[PDB]
Amino acid sequence: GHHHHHHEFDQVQYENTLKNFKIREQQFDNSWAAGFSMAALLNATKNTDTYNAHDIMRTLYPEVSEQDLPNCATFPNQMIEYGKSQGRDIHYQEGVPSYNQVDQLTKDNVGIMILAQSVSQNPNDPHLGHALAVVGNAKINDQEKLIYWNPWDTELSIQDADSSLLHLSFNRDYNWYGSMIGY
Amino acid sequence: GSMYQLQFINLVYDTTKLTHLEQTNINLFIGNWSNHQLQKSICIRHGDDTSHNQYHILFIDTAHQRIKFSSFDNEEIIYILDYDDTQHILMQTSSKQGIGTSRPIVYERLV
Repeated sequence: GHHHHHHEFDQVQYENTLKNFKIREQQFDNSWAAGFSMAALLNATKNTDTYNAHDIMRTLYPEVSEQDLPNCATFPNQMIEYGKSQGRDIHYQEGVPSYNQVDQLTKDNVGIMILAQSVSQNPNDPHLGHALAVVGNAKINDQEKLIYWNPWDTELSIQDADSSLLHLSFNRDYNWYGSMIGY
Repeated sequence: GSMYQLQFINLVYDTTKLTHLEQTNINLFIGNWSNHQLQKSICIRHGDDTSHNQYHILFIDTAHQRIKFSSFDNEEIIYILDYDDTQHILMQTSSKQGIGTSRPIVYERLV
């Protein structure tokens, strides 16, 4: 159980989010995170609603059965090639983008996809990769923040701009190790 | 009025090679479990060298009450099971080499 509450005491002094961004679909039992993220970013920057995770994934995996498609994840090179195919000059940048860079990209209506990886605790403990969407940035209580969307969710999330540690829903932690910029 | 899909999960591990905490941890997941929205159900058992629907344990995570495993016939899919309470566990999938992990899916006890 969990309820929504008010957050009266925060002081949002500045907020800058990607024009036209809207959560339209949610990721459940599939590995299509990158497709969810790219779909939301391209829907925002192209100002449309025609992109969706399933159709992106199908384009990336044209020969996979419908039954096996949910289990297909995305390689970095597919994220780049797919973006290019939609008229976006995608570039990878290692690490967390600065607040100032996010602010500039967002005002320029350029989308950023987060590439995240969990932290292994043993050689037999395989780290897991995930993909998310940057939505923009804000100054809240005098602190610089980035705003992002985990496909698992129906709401947005807030990240300290000076941290790579993403505290996702269901108490899962991933590190933001780089970004695909250009959507 | 509608059928579910049932995935049989026969975990193979040498009870002999585990700490007691590890054993308690794995045992949390043995049982029959369902998700009503997906109409999916899982039947998790400790199998053996001779079972079908065999799955290999990759890691037992006692700190988070969790196990990671893969099917003998597809190493590119990693399953992650987390324990919530005696009536609920969470199953997530991910790929071995790619980027993208599923939402944890709630399965509640049945049978």
